[PDB]
Formats: sequence, structure tokens, C-alpha cells
Amino acid sequence: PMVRYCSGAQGSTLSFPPGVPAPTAVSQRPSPSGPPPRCSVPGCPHPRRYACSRTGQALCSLQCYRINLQMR
Amino acid sequence: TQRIASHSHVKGLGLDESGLAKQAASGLVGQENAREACGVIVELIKSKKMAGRAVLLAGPPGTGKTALALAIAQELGSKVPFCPMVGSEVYSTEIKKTEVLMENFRRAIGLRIKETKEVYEGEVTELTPCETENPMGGYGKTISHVIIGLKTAKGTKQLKLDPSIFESLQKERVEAGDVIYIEANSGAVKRQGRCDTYATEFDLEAEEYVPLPKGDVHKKKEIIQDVTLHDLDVANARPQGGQDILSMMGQLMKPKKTEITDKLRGEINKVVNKYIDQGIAELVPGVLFVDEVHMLDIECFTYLHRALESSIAPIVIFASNRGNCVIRGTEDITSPHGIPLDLLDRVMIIRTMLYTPQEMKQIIKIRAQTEGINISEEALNHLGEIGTKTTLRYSVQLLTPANLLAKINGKDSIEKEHVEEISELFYDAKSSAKILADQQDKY
Amino acid sequence: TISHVIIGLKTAKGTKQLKLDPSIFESLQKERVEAGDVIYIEANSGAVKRQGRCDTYATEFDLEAEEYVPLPKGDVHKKKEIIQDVTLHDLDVANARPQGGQDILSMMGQLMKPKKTEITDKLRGEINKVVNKYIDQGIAELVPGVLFVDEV
Amino acid sequence: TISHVIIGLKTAKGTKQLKLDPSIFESLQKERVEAGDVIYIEANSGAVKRQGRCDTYATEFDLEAEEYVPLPKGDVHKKKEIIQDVTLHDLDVANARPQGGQDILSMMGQLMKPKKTEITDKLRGEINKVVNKYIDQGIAELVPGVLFVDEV
Amino acid sequence: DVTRIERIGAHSHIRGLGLDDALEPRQASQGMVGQLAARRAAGVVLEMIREGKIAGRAVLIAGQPGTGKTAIAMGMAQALGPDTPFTAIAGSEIFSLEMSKTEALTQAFRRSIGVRIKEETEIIEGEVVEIQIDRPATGTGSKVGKLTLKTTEMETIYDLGTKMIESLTKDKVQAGDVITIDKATGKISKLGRSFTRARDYDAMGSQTKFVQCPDGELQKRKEVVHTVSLHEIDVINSRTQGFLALFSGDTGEIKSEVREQINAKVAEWREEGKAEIIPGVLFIDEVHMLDIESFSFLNRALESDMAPVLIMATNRGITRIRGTSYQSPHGIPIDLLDRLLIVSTTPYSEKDTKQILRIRCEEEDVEMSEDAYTVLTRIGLETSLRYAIQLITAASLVCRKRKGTEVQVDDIKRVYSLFLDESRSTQYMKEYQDAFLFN
Amino acid sequence: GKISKLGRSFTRARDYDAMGSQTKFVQCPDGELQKRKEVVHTVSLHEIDVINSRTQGFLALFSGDT
Amino acid sequence: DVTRIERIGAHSHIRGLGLDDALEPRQASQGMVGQLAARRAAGVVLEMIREGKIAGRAVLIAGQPGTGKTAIAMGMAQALGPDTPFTAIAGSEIFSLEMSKTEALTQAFRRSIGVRIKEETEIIEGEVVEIQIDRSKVGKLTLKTTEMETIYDLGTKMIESLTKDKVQAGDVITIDKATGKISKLGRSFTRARDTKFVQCPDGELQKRKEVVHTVSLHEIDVINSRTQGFLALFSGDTGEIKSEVREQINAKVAEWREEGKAEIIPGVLFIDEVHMLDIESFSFLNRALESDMAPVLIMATNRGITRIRGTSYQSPHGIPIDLLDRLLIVSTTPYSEKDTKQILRIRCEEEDVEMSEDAYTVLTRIGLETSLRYAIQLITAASLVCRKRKGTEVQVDDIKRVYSLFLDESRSTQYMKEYQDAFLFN
Amino acid sequence: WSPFHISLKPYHISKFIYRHGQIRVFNHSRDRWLRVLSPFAPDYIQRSL
Amino acid sequence: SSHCKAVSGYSDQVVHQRRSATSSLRRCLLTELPSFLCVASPRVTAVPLDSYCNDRSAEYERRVLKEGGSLAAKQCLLNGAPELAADWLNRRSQFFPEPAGGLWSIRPQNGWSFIRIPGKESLITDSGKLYALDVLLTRLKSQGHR
Ligand SMILES: Nc1ncnc2c1ncn2[C@@H]1O[C@H](COP(=O)(O)OP(=O)(O)O)[C@@H](O)[C@H]1O
Ligand SMILES: Nc1ncnc2c1ncn2[C@@H]1O[C@H](COP(=O)(O)OP(=O)(O)O)[C@@H](O)[C@H]1O
Ligand SMILES: Nc1ncnc2c1ncn2[C@@H]1O[C@H](COP(=O)(O)OP(=O)(O)O)[C@@H](O)[C@H]1O
Ligand SMILES: [Zn+2]
Repeated sequence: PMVRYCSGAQGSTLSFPPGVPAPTAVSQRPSPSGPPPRCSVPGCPHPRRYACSRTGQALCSLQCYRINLQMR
Repeated sequence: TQRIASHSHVKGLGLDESGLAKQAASGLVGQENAREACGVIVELIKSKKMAGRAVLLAGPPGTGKTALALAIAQELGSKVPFCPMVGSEVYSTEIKKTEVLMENFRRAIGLRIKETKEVYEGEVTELTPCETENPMGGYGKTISHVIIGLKTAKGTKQLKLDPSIFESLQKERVEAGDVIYIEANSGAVKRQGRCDTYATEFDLEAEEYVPLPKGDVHKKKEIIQDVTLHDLDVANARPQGGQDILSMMGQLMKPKKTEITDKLRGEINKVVNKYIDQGIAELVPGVLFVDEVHMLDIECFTYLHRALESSIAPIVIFASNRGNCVIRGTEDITSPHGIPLDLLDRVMIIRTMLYTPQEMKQIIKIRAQTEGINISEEALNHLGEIGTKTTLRYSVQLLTPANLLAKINGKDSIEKEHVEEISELFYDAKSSAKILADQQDKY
Repeated sequence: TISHVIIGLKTAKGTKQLKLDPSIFESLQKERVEAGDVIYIEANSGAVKRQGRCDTYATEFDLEAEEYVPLPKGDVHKKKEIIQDVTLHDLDVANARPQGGQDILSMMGQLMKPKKTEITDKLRGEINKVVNKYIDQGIAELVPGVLFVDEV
Repeated sequence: TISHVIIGLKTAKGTKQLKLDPSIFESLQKERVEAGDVIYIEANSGAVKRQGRCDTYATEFDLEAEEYVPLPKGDVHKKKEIIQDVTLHDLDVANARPQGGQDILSMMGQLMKPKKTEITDKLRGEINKVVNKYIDQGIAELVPGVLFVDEV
Repeated sequence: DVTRIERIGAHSHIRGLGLDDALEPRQASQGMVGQLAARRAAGVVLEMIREGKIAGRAVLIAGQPGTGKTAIAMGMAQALGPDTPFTAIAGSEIFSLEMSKTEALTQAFRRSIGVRIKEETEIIEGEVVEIQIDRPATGTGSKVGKLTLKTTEMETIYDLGTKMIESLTKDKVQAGDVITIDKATGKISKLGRSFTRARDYDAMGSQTKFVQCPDGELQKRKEVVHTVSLHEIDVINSRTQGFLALFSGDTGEIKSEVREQINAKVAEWREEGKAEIIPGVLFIDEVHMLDIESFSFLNRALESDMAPVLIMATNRGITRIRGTSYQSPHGIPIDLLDRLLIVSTTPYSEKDTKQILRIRCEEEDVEMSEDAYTVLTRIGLETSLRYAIQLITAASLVCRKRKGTEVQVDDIKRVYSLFLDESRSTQYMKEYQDAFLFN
Repeated sequence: GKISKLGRSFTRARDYDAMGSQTKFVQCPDGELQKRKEVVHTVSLHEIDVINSRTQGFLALFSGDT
Repeated sequence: DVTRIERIGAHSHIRGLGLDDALEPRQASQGMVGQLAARRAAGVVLEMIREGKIAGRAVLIAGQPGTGKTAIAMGMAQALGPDTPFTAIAGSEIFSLEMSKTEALTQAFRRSIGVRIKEETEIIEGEVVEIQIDRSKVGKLTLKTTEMETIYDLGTKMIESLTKDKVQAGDVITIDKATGKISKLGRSFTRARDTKFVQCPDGELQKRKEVVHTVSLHEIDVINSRTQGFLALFSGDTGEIKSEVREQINAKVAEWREEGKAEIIPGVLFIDEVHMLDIESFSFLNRALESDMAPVLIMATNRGITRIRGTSYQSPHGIPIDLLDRLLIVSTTPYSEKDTKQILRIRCEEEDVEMSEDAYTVLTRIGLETSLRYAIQLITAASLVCRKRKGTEVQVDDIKRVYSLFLDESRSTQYMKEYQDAFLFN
Repeated sequence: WSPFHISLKPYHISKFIYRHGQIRVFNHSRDRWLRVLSPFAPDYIQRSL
Repeated sequence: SSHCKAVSGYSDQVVHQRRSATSSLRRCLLTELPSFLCVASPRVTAVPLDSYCNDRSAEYERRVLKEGGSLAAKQCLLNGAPELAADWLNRRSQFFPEPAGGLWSIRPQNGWSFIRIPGKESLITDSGKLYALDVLLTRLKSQGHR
């Protein structure tokens, strides 16, 4: 149960014994999305500040919230 | 636009190659002998040989002694320190006068040291603990190094790092999508935050996002920094660290100036001597200008006594405008300029004389033009006559209100009527004193 | 929480096991005391002093920085009589801004700037009563002296 | 997990039930109050004062460190109309420097000795504005008092 | 070309007192000329201080302004040496807002009696080859390791305990480094990276200077000499882990009991032969400024067995003592004045003023003609010597302005006309009676 | 991303009959929710001095401890 | 012989102010004599103090130096006795560095007026016989007095309270029921076989004891200042108590008095050497003596018409007329031959020296010619000389010898005029 | 050698004083109004800002 | 000027070798003040004063004060920060732990206790015979004699 760390002449080395929790892990890049989300109203080109509650659609401001409320 | 001060026009002494003083150059007129002496003093300061030499500009009020010090400062440049002071700065409720004076003396001596900065910075993409494929006796593997990919606005590149840095990576929160930076000389790792690119994947995130770095992943530059010798004193007196109850306790308490012991200076001098001998830092002596010296104390003068003959003190320029006055701190020991005779034998006296009406008119014109004011000759002559009647300051001060009155009347320049109206409105010292003397019974 | 500390002390005569207050454990953890390190605890104030590892563990490490002291001789627990010369002003100043004890208030008061303070009459009177009680027990002996004021 | 706590008060005039937000529950837990104690609560201030265990449990143990008090002979619910006075200087002093926020169970009030300081004018102006706002809301009213000076 | 922190000041030419083995002053030696009697007395007191057997001795130097009293002080300071403590304090460097006058004088006194300690330790200077760390998995926090050191001749492998490993990790020592290990205290001083081991390197994790390999045997002995004043020992022992007060100067009015404890402990230290106590010299300049209470404290403090050989300096006459209304010689009460020897200085002449000017020019690297020297001496006789000394640099600068090489009488006359003397400034000052302030 | 609690709504001021140590009842915000605009700040130079005077100097602005 | 902290001082021979029930003083009683017209006027002030009905009264004792104006004020404290606060300070002790001068007078007034309360406590005192603690925990112990025994079952808290303070058999212990503190007094003689030896207690194990307690008003003010305000009450770290706190505490004490929940005990403030006290302090006193909670103050002045400190004005006693109207003046008179002789007799009794009858006349003459104090201090020197002589009784020839060694002010000043050159600044 | 160790009897505070003596205890309902009227409340800060 | 070490200043160092008796001289280097200098100790020590009331609430409060008001403040004043305390707790598994920032970081030479055990080397400096023997031994050892 000994974790060995050797700073040798040829280079560093970190060893892990059998069955050690080997905390050393890896990482990756999650896939990104191309277009950012947009306001659900087709006329409004602003991005999604938030999503509505009563009906559940992307919204930007007071005007588009009122538009979505009226059109439903 | 930068606002007009009271000494904005002074840009230099205006001397020839032979040191002779021009009649009017760099915003200064007259005082030819004083300008020549100040040029000699400038050469002395640039000589980098003497130390603790003092000059006293003596003259009546409003004759330009303060202006000549600023002219010397301008002609010196900006790579040499120039510390102004009045005589009332010594009187502190936090520390003794001879330490205010010693700190100021150490302020007027500056350093200039060069160094290189090397950093690997950028967005992290992946962390690959590349292994050597053949663990050693009694172990299941042998990690050789860590491959870290970093990308900036220029490009992406992979760096091979010591495995131990991983132990630091888990100390902070080192996940993909963050921007990091590692100092080449130090070797530590620090996290700045998530990129702006992923700023839209949520609607409310507790962390603030920083923009993606622009430029090469590995930056390396050379920087030269200038620190005065007083900054080293304060830095060494109050160690700014956080891993202590003392450091943090003092950093929570009200900060107070402490009388620096002479042993601290004795070691700072040794280390700066060593680094100068190694050719790393360049020493540049400067100038310390005390105006209104007559406000000092006899204890302050007696400390200045010993302070001047030091081999480290910078060049000091004193200024005063007092006649045969009583020295501050004594009862009736009168002296010229309010300065003790024994100190006054260690200074070189530069005499400053009055101003002739032609030079006064030239000064008024120079001030008007620098200020952005147009004046007619029939009004400029009247203003010069009024100033010669009372003083130069009272003539220069009426420039702006006359311009405002003319602009109110719509005219683009000052005439006789504007000057006479402004003079009728405001008063000078002499007429006010006459009124006070006349009406002494009702004050 | 911690309620007891079990400590085994081995002198030349032998070894004994002791149960001690958790404050002693706090002091021991403060001084970084492990097994094999000679220690010396006093029970009047709870102070702990570490003198280093034992002389037996001398050849364990080729390179080492700790100093080694020999195994103490005598009993594990022992009482001793100490004769001390003091003044009233020492007791007064010690009770003014206390520094004894293993707590955090006095430990951190040990580090602050030692500023003098104006002692009130109450502390002087209480010290007088305490020293009178000590005198009545046949232990405290009073030896008033001389104060020399020059250039009065 | 926790939204509110229901408590039942009882005297020798009746019984009532109360609903407490987690702050008051934390205050009760700090006082080490269990089921069967005589408690005093002020709704306006949120003050919690434990007045000791009730006498009926006095036989639970022969020797207990606690002190026992009789069941109160009075109303559980008490209403009064109280009129409070406070001068501006109290507000200036309270808001000038960080309020200790220590009412025991803290050694950090044992570091800095309080000292009287010079109140800035920005604070005084803010206090004036806040007082104007609150007396405009009708909550409080203002009274111009009198200052008296001897040995002027 | 390079300019160090030390420049050419007013007393930068005096390298000593200029005395022979018979303690007879010379006319011109080591930057000092003239003033034979004062130089003799100064040599006597310097030999007395060097012997260092009697304590609490005071000497006053009196005379005209600008006659070398401070010059004599600097001369004996330079002749004393660097290893003997010397403290120069002005007359107003004790009136402090942080401690009382008596406390300041006590600190000044205790700052002069030095203690010299020779500290010999066993050290290991060598190049790092590899480092072995075996972290425990769980256990109880016990760590084990090895460390291999190598020089150009010999190499070895050392075991590691649980104390130096944390220090090595804190200093972040890796392969290819040259380190000095202190066997006694256990500190690790970093020299630099080697050359050959730098070939195999990862990305930049340590970029700094370069060094070579310590030749010879791996284990050696180092020696340091520490000179510690009594005052800083007092400050150290006045509070736990208090060391920045040496530089910050925050300790104020230290308790006396600490002072007697330090005195006793220094006595035993001297007896055991470990450390050596050496008395020093305190130089209070312009001491007329001291309040009467300071003088009377000096009275008693000079009778101790640890007081230093304080040297006074005054240029005043029959003047009232500061803080009182009683006249007295040198502005000092007779009580203190009756406890010390008084050395007086005589005004200078032409023959030695000329040599003073010559040695000043030699120090400042300025050449003048003999007629220029005569004119300068006439100026430095009609007017004080300091003015003539000051005019040298201005004349040299003016001569260099016209691309000259030898200063001439015309340059000196030009400088005399440009700057001013106190007498001439006062003369020109009387004609602007109404132009000045508060006449 | 910093939360600044202002208190509780007026309509929510009855579910507790014993209020805690410090609570305040304020009216519910009106108008648009996420407001983005430009503001002007007039700060004296003395404040900028005091802020950099020490590590946490903004207390001295009201305390007068500078 | 063990030496107490208190030894033979200058006023250690005074034990109370001797007067009869009709307030008329007798010639010799309780160690102090003389001043017939001063002891009677001091009795009225003492009765006023012991009453406490009226508040804010000032009395000033003025007279020649050495005429007992400090002696009668020192005996007044002894006659008043403890349990009534008495704060005596010098007039030059209020000029503090970390505290204002006006605040020191207020801090001194509030040390003299006290607040007294009475409460009830439950105390368990007795000898323990056996303790048994099992392995919450169950405990049982049997206490035993000389008149009863009782077994007790312990709760969990009492288990810790008894384990912290190791209690064995045969220990006389006292326990506060409301708190849980174990305060052992000693061990009984019965278990001494095989460290203060106290006998077993008497009466019931559980006692309802009524305890009275008094606390200074300044003490109350200081407790409320900091987190732990009592700590600064011993080290003096308190400074500039806010004036708003004092008003609230005064209102609290006033309503306590009105409700009968506590009582107020007026005290005495003795201020010595008032003649040196700035006009600011005097003006503050003019207004601080008109408060409801203003104690009674005795003040002593030995000066005549003199310039008052802080100004260039001259008034009697070195005190402005404004403060003189507030107070009442008692004047002492110089001692006579018989009074001086009796004082020397009393002193010689105090230091316990047996000296001859023929020495009293010469000592009285010396005292009458030398302000009566030099004779008082000559006695100890004469006794030491006689002890060096191996004698037993002090004779005349052993007094004059001392009269030649130690000088007085008049003789030394006379010997000073003929050495004028060697003496400084005259 | 070790320094002489002293220990004083604890200072005694009665229950009447501990119950009705702290201004911090008998003025909690008055300090609450000072914290309500403080200008550092987040409501006032946001409103003024 | 580090806040955790005792640095006197700069002083030249001489490093003597064992072979060929070559002595190398060093330039100005940071010098640590010798440890032994700290020898002072107060005459008397006192437990901090504490109050005492007669009810369970005040007893609870003073028992809290006897071990610190809160756990958070206790680890703050003992390690620098609660997170620093957690770091110190879990540092056992770290090869390169971050330096501590609390009272455990401060380590005076004599500790917080004023008890001073008589040093063994006093044996030399109390007897001249021992002194002699010591120096003669060093001599004979150098020379090589048995
Ligand atoms: N040589 C000069 N050339 C131009 N302006 C001058 C000159 N000398 C003085 N002045 C003007 O006089 C004004 C006041 O002079 P100042 O330097 O204050 O005199 P003093 O120092 O004697 O008070 C300045 O505004 C400056 O513009
Ligand atoms: N004997 C001497 N040898 C060399 N230089 C001297 C001598 N006497 C005086 N000087 C020079 O005169 C200058 C002024 O002397 P100073 O130290 O001011 O005398 P004082 O301190 O007595 O007024 C000094 O810079 C010094 O170099
Ligand atoms: N009536 C008295 N009875 C006994 N002793 C007295 C009396 N009056 C004065 N003394 C003596 O005078 C000494 C101090 O005198 P004091 O009262 O201080 O003088 P003053 O009244 O001028 O202050 C004391 O030692 C005391 O023994
Ligand atoms: Zn939209």
C-alpha cells in the first residue's frame, strides 16, 4: 500500500500498486452545440434569456412574453 | 481636456549649449542668473557623483522660486525620482518628525531592475496521464507524465508536464472548459474560471465567465520595473502574507506607520549593492524639493544637519520666502529666512529678484496664451499696469473672470471695460488691508 | 468530542498508563508528539514540553534533523519542591494580562505587542488577600526591600 | 428537510401551539432546550430565554445539574402596547462600525477593545435620508429634544 | 561608470585618524590634516576603547563650527573597524511618539554593546540525482524515502525520516538540483540546477539561473560569525516569535525584568566562553538639543557596568538648557558636564585650509591651477570652509561645460558670482526690507 | 452570480406567528424581470483613496477610522 | 513571628473615630486624640453617610499641615467599617493617559455607590461515603453528615461533574444544585487512616441558604461594555464608557429601587490633595454633585490663598468660589504640648518601644519646634540605636545622638545657605 | 525551573445581575429597531443603487 | 524579511573542507539568528480569569467559552480558515501539501511552555576538569591517539 514517486535522472515516475484506488483519471471535451438557443417567437431574434412557466417556451423580455401569452 | 493648473506653462529653463539663459524660452522670462544656477544644479544632479548637497532659493513672495524647481524637474525628465514636500508634512500624529524626513529622503532614491516573465496559459481541453507500459516490481503501473492540451485564440498545442502537477490539479477544480495558467519559473497552477463560450448552456450559473485568451499559448516577455528605496523599506517592514495569524491580524488591524530601524536599511543597502555589483539593477539618484522650509522645527533642522553629510542622501532643494524671522521651536532666536545659521552654512544660496514691468507683461501674455485666452493690447497694457501697481499674482488671476465676462457679453476677447469691471468687482490684499484698518472699530 | 486521553510513559524504572484531560491531548497534538518522543508534562498548569526522540532510535535514519535525548531516570510520576523568589509586581502583572494556560486566548495574547496597562485597586487588594492566605499557610515568607529613587 | 417546527406551550391557565421558522428553531437549539422546559419567547424580537426545567420532572433523578422551576401561573399569550424611544446618535453609533454580532459563544469579541471614533458625514446623511423615508412611511415619528450645557 | 549606493559625501575622504605607532599625529595622513591636539586626544580615547576594560566613560568635543568635530568622529569610526559596533545618533533622534526619552536612550545604549558568536555547523553540499518518496495509502501518516547525492568524486545514498521530507516537499526539490543540507537545524538552501541533468526536461516548470557541481568531499563544515547587539536580544526575548520588530521597530518600552534577565544571561554566556561580549561606541551629535531629563538620565545610566563609551559633540556657547531657563556652558548642566573629559578644537589657518582643499579635490577628481587654489583659499578664509569645499564641484562642472580640463580663476569667479554666501545674501537681503515676510 | 436576499413578500407574512431574529416584509417587484441598462456613478476621489488605503478600507468610509 | 502584608504605617495606630453616643469626643479613645471641634463635626458627616437618605454632599477639611486632617478622614473609614463602599484616591491620580480627566471623576463616583440584592440557593454539603458509576451511565453515591445519611442517583450531567473532579471516600464536598460545581473542602478524620483536615458537617444535607450580594454601579457599567467586561475591570483596559449606557443603567437601577427588587447603598469618596485639580475638574464637580445618585465626598486641602491650577487666578484653598458654596468647610487647629505628648505616647505604644519618662519632655520640645512629625519618626531611630547599644529602655542621650544624625528641613536649609556655591540653580 | 503558577478565585456574578443586567438582553427589542433602521439593509442598498 | 523566520541580515560564510584543508569563502547570504538566544521566561504565570454565575444557562455559556465559542471560529483561529483545516486534515494523502496557515504553522524554538530542562552540555561549563578533558579528547581524537 505504498505510492512511490521517483524524480529520476531520466525523468519523473509515479507508480501505483495493485488494487490501489488509482485516483488518477482522465478528461474529455463534451460535444458543444452549434447554434445557441433563440427566442421562441419567430420575429424576435434575441437569444433565450429564460423559459416561460405557464406554457413552457423560450422567451426574451416583456413584449415577447405578452405575445406568447396572447397567441396561446 | 486636462485642466489648467497654476504652473502648466513651465516647460524648462531655456538654456543654450553654453549654459547662457535666453531672455524668454520654455515659458520662463528673466531670472537669467537663477536659471544658469539651476542649469548648473541640473548638471550636478545628472553627474551621479555628489550626495547630500543642498541649494536654497531665497527671494520675495511671487518671484518664481517654486516655478524654477518645477522647471528643474521637467528638465530632469521622468526616469529620475523627484519628491515634493512642504514644511508641514513632518508634523505627524503617527510617527516622529525625523522619521518622516528619513522616509522622504529614502523616497528620492529609485531603482530600476529588469526581469523576464514566462507563462503557459489558455483553455484546457483534455487531461491524459500518459503511462509507461511496463509497471515496476510490486506495482500495477508507472505513470510517466501528464499531457495537457491548451488552446487560445491563435491555436491549440499539447504540453508534457510532471505527474506531480496532477496532485495540484485536484487541489483546485481543474475540469475541461476552464482557462488556466502556469508560471514557468514557479511551476504552480491556478484556475481563472470557465470560458465565455459555455456561458449560454445555462440560465443562471453562480460562476462568472472570462473571455478566451488571445495570443500564443506560451507567452514570454521582458519587463523593467522601477521601485524607490522607501518601497523596499515598507515591504520588508510589513510582510504581506496570508498563512499566519500575525500577517492576517496586522492586515485586519488599522495600518500605522512604524519607525523603521536603521538595521533594516543596513541590510537593504548590502543586498542592493550585491545586485548592482552583479549588474542586475541600476541605481538612479533623484531630487527632493522642500518648499516653505521655514515651517520646519529646530529639531528637524538639527537632524538635517547630520542627514546632509551622509554618503547616501539625495540632492535636496530648499525654498523659503521669510525675512529675519524667529526660528520655529525657539523663543526669540531670530535668523534670516527663519533658518538656523549653522544649517545655512551647508547650503548654496540662489537669489531671486523682483520682476520688471516688461517681464510681468510678458508673463501675463504667456499665461493668457497657454490658458487659451485672447486679449487686446490696450487691455493687456492696462492689466500689466494694474499688476505692477499691486503684484503679479493679482494680475494673472484676473485673466479668467475677464474672459468669462467678455463671453457673457458675447465678445471673443477682453477689452478695457471687462478688465476695469473685474478690477472694480474683486479686491487685492493692499486695498482690503486699508479697509480693515479704516474699519477696525467694527470687526 | 474527546473526553479522555490514554498515554503510556516508559521511564528507566518501567512503564505506566495514565488517563488525562482532553486539554493535555490538545497540547500534545499542538507540540507534534508521537510515539517514542520524550515528553515532560506538569499537572499544575498542563504545560507540555517536548525534548525530541529517544536515544534508542539513533541509527534508524542515516540523515535526520531531530535531536535525541536519553531515556529519563526515575519514576514516571513524581513531585518536586521548588523554592522561588518573586515580587508583588510580578504576580500583579501576571494577573493583569494572563499568559498561562493552554487555551487559545492566552496563547494568542502571548503574541501581541506587550503594552503596559493601569492596574486598578481591586486586583492589588485581591493579590494582597491571596498572599496573606499564602503567608498564613506557613509557605510564603515576606521580605520587604528598598526602592532607590535617584535625582528625585 | 426542514420548513417549520411546531411547538406546544402549556401553563396552569391553558395550552397553545405555535409554528416556528427555522431561525427560531436554531435559537431554541442553541439554548439546549429539550421537551419539558419552561421557555420565554418574544415574537417581535425573536428572543429565546430558557428559564429552567419544570418542577414536575424534578423527581426524574435524585441529583441533576439542572435547576427546576414551578409551572408559570399566568397567560401563555400576552399582548401589550409598547412605545420605544431612540435618538439619532444611537443609530450613528450602531451603524458606524461593524456591529459585534457576538452575544456570548464567541471569542472574537475578545480581540479588539471598542473605542469611540469620529463619525463621518456620509453616514450621518444616509441616516438622515433613512429616517426621512421611515417617518414618511408613517412607522415612526420625530421629536426635537433639548440640549443643555453647563460651564459653557 | 557604475554607481553604487555609497556616493561621495562630505566626509568620504577621511579614512582614519592618521596616527603612527607612537600615537603622534602627523601633519597630513589618511585624509586628516591639522588639529594636532584633538587628533591626539582622539587617538588616546580610541586606544582606550580598543582595550575595552572600563565602562561608562564620556568624552565631549567642542569648538567652532566647521572645525572637524564630526570629521574626527568619522575618522575614529573608520579607524575603529567594521567589526566593532559604532552607533551614530543625532540630537533629535530620541524624541519619539512611540517611546519615552529614557526608553530611547536605553535602547541607544544597549544597541552599542555587541555579542560575537562563532557558529560552526556540519553541512552536506551536493547535486541531486533522484529522490524517493513512498506515500502511505492510509496507515497513520508515516512517510519513508531515500535520497541519492553525487559529486564529481564521491556519491552516496541517504535515508529520510519524517521531518526533512516535509521540508523537501515545501521547497519543491527535484532531480538536477544542487542543494546544501544543514544537518543541525534541517534547512534546505537551493543553489541552482545543474547542466547535464537539464537535457531531459519536460515543459518549463522551473526557469532560473545555472550553477556547477560542488567538487571534493560530500560532507563539509561551515562557519558563520554573528554580531548581535544587546537591544535586539532584548527585543527577541520580549515576545514570542517576535522578529520583525528588529526591522519594524514596533516594540515600545520593553519591561525592565527582561533587561536584567538578558544582562545576567549574557554574563553567564561570557563566563562559559561560548560567546564574547565587546563594548562599542555611541556618538551623539549636536547633543545640545537633549532635554534636561535626558541629561539627568544619562547621569545615572553612565554609571552602569554595561554602558558604552558615549562621545558628545557641541558647538554652542553659554546658552540656556533646552526645557529650562538656566544658562550653562555648552548648554549642558554641570552634573553631566562634571563626569567627562572635554576636548577642544582650534580654528584653521591658510596653510592647512589649502591642504584640505587639495585633498577634497583629490577625492572629487578635480584639477585646478595654483592661482585658482590661492583664490579658493582666500574665499575659504574670508568665508567659511564649507562654502569653499562646495564651490569645487560647481567650478569643475562649469569648466567641463566649456569643454575644458583645468579649472581656472575665471571659472571660480563665475561660480562665486552665480551662487551666494550667507553674508552676501544677508547684505542683499537688507535692501528688500518691505518685500520679505515678517521682518 | 450573487444572491442578495431582500426579505419576504407581504402576502407571505402570515404563515409564521413567531418571526425569526431578522426578517423584513417588502412588496413584490414589479415590471420586467431581467433588466439590462446603463447606469451612471458619481464617486468622489476620497472614496477611491480610502478603498485602496488598506485591504478592506470601505469600512473606514463610514467609520472614519482612516 | 510572621510579618503581615499590612505593617506599622503612618496611620496604622488609628482604629475608628472615637466619639460618644451624644456625638461629643473624649480626650483619648481608639488611638487618636485632639481636635475637639473637628471630631464632633466629623460625627455628623459619619451619621449622614451611615444613613444614606440624602445624596450629593461635599465636606472639605482645611488646616495647617500635620494637624490630622488626613488622620480623622482615615479614622472615619475605620468607624464606617466594611459593607459600605469607601473609595480613597489622590487628587493627582485622575490625570490618566488612556482615559479622559472628566471620565475619571465619573468612574470614581460610580465606584462608591453600590447595589445590594438578596437571593436563595440550594446547597448540598456533606461527607461522601461511596461512589459507584457503571458503564448513558448510571451513578449512585451515599452522602453522610453527623445527623443523617442519604443515597442519591446521579443523572448524566452529574456523572461528568463528579468524574472531572475526582471524588473519593471520606471527602467533605459542597455542591451547588442549580449549577453543578463540586467544591471539596477536605477529608474527614475517619478515613484519614491509610490536604486540609476538616470535620464532618452538621445539619441537613440540603440547605436553602439566603445569600446577599453587593455590586458597584461602575461594576455594572463595566460588565456591559465588552463581550467579557469583567476582565477589563481588573486590568484597567476599560476606557471612555459611552454616556448613553450610563443613562440606561441608571434608569434600570431607578426602576429596581422603585419596585423594591434591589436596594442602593450610598458610599464615600475620599479625594486627597484637591488643591492640585484643574478648573475643568472643578467645573465638572459643580454639576456632578447635583445628581440623584451622587455619593458623599470628603476632600482635604492644606493650602491657603493660592493660584488655582490651569489658570492665573487666586482663590482661597486653591479652589474657585463656585465649588466652595457646594461644600462645607471644617478647620483643624495646631496641637498643643499635652496633645503632642499623648500622641508620642500612643505612637510609642504602637511600635511597642519602652522608653524613659525623662525623654518625653525633650521629644515634645523637639516636636513643638519641628512640626511634630520629625519627633514621630525619631522614635524608631532611637529604638534602633538603643537596640544597637544592647540596652532595653530608651534614654535621653540616645535621642540627642539621633538628633545629630538625621536632620530636619529647617536645620538642613540653614546649613544650605553657607554652601551656596556648590549647590545648583539658586 | 518553572514559573510560579497562580490561580485566582473566579469572579462572581449573581443571578439577578445575569438575568436583568445586560443591556444587550433587556434592549434586544430596541437593537432590533436599530438593525431595521440601519442603512446597510440590502433593500435600501438596492433601492439607492 | 519573512514573518516566520528569524533573519539577522547578510553575513559572509566560510565553508571548510575535510581534504587538503581548503576553505571557501561565500558572499552576503541570508543568516538565521542562533536559536539559543531566546532564554527569557516570565517570573509568574496565571490562568486567565473567568467568571461564575449560579444557573445552568450561564454554566453552559462559560463551558462554551472554555472550548471556544464556535467550531468555525476555533478552526479559523487554529488553522487560518475552515477550508485550510480540511486541507490539513486530508493532507496525509498529498505528496506536496500546501503550507499551513494557522497556529500550527508557528513553531517557536522553546514552544509555548516556559519550563526549561537543564541542558546536558552544562556538564562541560560547570566543571573545569570536564572542560579540560573535553578539549584534550578533541585533540587526541584529531591526532588519532587511543
Ligand atoms: N520666470 C517666470 N516665467 C514665467 N512665469 C513666472 C516666472 N516666475 C514666476 N512666474 C509666475 O508667477 C506665479 C507665482 O510664482 P511662484 O513660483 O508661486 O513664486 P513664489 O515661489 O515666490 O511664491 C506663477 O504662476 C508663475 O507662472
Ligand atoms: N582635520 C581635517 N581633515 C580633513 N578634513 C577636515 C578637517 N577638518 C574639517 N574638515 C572638513 O571640513 C568639513 C566640515 O567640517 P564639519 O564636520 O562640519 O565640522 P563640525 O562638525 O565641527 O562643524 C568636513 O567635510 C571635513 O571634510
Ligand atoms: N489627632 C491625631 N491623633 C493621632 N495621630 C495624629 C493626629 N493628628 C496627626 N497625627 C499624626 O500625623 C501623621 C500624619 O499627619 P497628617 O494627618 O497626614 O497631616 P495633615 O492632617 O496635615 O495631612 C500620622 O502619622 C499621625 O500619627
Ligand atoms: Zn423575444
